[PDB]
Amino acid sequence: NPLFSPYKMGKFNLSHRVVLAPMTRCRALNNIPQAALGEYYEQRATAGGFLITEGTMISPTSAGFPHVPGIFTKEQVREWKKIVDVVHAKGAVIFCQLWHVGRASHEVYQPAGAAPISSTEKPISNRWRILMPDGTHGIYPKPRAIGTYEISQVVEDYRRSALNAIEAGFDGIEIHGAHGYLIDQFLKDGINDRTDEYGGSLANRCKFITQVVQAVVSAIGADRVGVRVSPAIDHLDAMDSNPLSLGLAVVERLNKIQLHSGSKLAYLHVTQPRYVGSEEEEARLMRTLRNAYQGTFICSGGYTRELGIEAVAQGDADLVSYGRLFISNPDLVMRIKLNAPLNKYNRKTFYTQDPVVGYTDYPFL
Ligand SMILES: NC(=O)C1=CN([C@@H]2O[C@H](COP(=O)(O)OP(=O)(O)OC[C@H]3O[C@@H](n4cnc5c(N)ncnc54)[C@H](OP(=O)(O)O)[C@@H]3O)[C@@H](O)[C@H]2O)CCC1
Ligand SMILES: NC(=O)C1=CN([C@@H]2O[C@H](COP(=O)(O)OP(=O)(O)OC[C@H]3O[C@@H](n4cnc5c(N)ncnc54)[C@H](OP(=O)(O)O)[C@@H]3O)[C@@H](O)[C@H]2O)CCC1
Ligand SMILES: Cc1cc2nc3c(=O)[nH]c(=O)nc-3n(C[C@H](O)[C@H](O)[C@H](O)COP(=O)(O)O)c2cc1C
Repeated sequence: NPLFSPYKMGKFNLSHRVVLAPMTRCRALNNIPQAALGEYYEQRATAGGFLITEGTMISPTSAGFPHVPGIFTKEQVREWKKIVDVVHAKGAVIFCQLWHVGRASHEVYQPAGAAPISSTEKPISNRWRILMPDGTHGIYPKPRAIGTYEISQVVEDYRRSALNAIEAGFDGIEIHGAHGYLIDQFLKDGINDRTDEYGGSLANRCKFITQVVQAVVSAIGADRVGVRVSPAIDHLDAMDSNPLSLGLAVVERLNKIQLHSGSKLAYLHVTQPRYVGSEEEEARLMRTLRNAYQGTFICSGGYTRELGIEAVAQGDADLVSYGRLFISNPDLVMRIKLNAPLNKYNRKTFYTQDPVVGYTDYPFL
């Protein structure tokens, strides 16, 4: 089973290639990491396995889900340290995903009920609704378009949060540049209607992600920085007219950062769409991004045991991250190794607040 051949991801000797994908679960009440998160990540940690946390706030304006953890305060750092410690005690590597939602927010999630920020004033359409704190679904509002100075202050929020993650003991951070969130609102030409230096051409649309990655690289070192993108995922009305071209343009900037800095990033992590031909066209897009990128490639999106084995065997990825199956299978790594049955997951408790129910009570083998 090639998922169980070891992989050297920079300094890290991973014993297998099954990665915990970042998953928002909304148990970090009032944005403070809770003891429940420690139990949840501990359950999933394995010796030599790699875990990526749920998206974590970089500032007070960065959230668009309830009870998502932050890492922008020293209080949040103290609580994250306890979780990192239990994960490291099991021999796992753990990165903190840094997440800003941009326009995918609501007055209820913003300080003083202010408008969310974006590259544009265009809102997400009414075909998508936002989960509210009371469990109902609400309307995405019109965001405020930010200027070049405010962009630099958002970049500084990423930098400070990356420093805080390292203070908490994380092995590194992942930049969430996917799924229609802030960075993707600058990348995708279906959203970014700017006429300044952050809009228009591929180079201008890639400016923001380049600036974010450069700032965190210069703060903590390229080896402790991964980057996640999703050029062909259309979530939250975030489409590009040419996803393969956009993806390659991002890869070009990442390769250039590495050459200029003198060091490789930890990895490029790409989520692909899954449609139920499209599967071959999408596989060729993924393989082309992998081939173009100078370093470690993590694939994600709809992977199963069989598809993960194929991705590694065929050279299409170095590591394979799993989301939904890892929600319901704390021992997913072992189940994949043994080709054991998998527990069904309960979508109704993906984003609820109970510290146990639908969170840590899915059974082991
Ligand atoms: N912070 C973030 O970055 C967030 C990322 N998210 C991403 O947003 C997108 C939309 O998420 P979703 O929960 O609204 O939809 P999705 O998980 O893709 O499934 C939509 C329907 O298609 C079903 N589906 C069963 N397999 C498949 C399959 N391979 N492919 C796409 N659909 C499938 C799927 O069945 P499940 O209940 O999950 O079994 C579901 O009923 C996804 O790409 C998701 O990964 C969630 C929100 C937080
Ligand atoms: N061990 C598992 O089953 C796992 C499922 N997983 C996912 O967990 C989620 C929860 O499962 P669910 O029962 O709540 O939803 P679903 O799998 O879509 O099936 C709903 C009902 O339709 C039934 N069903 C099933 N396949 C059919 C069919 N081809 N035609 C018609 N009816 C069908 C199915 O019967 P089974 O329990 O599978 O025997 C079930 O009663 C699903 O998204 C599932 O994809 C994770 C992987 C392992
Ligand atoms: C409940 C849930 C929450 C998620 N939260 C995040 C998130 O915080 N950050 C992110 O980059 N992706 C997030 N994702 C996307 C997953 O990381 C991953 O790409 C997707 O689940 C992989 O597909 P799979 O579920 O078929 O393995 C989330 C997915 C789900 C289902």
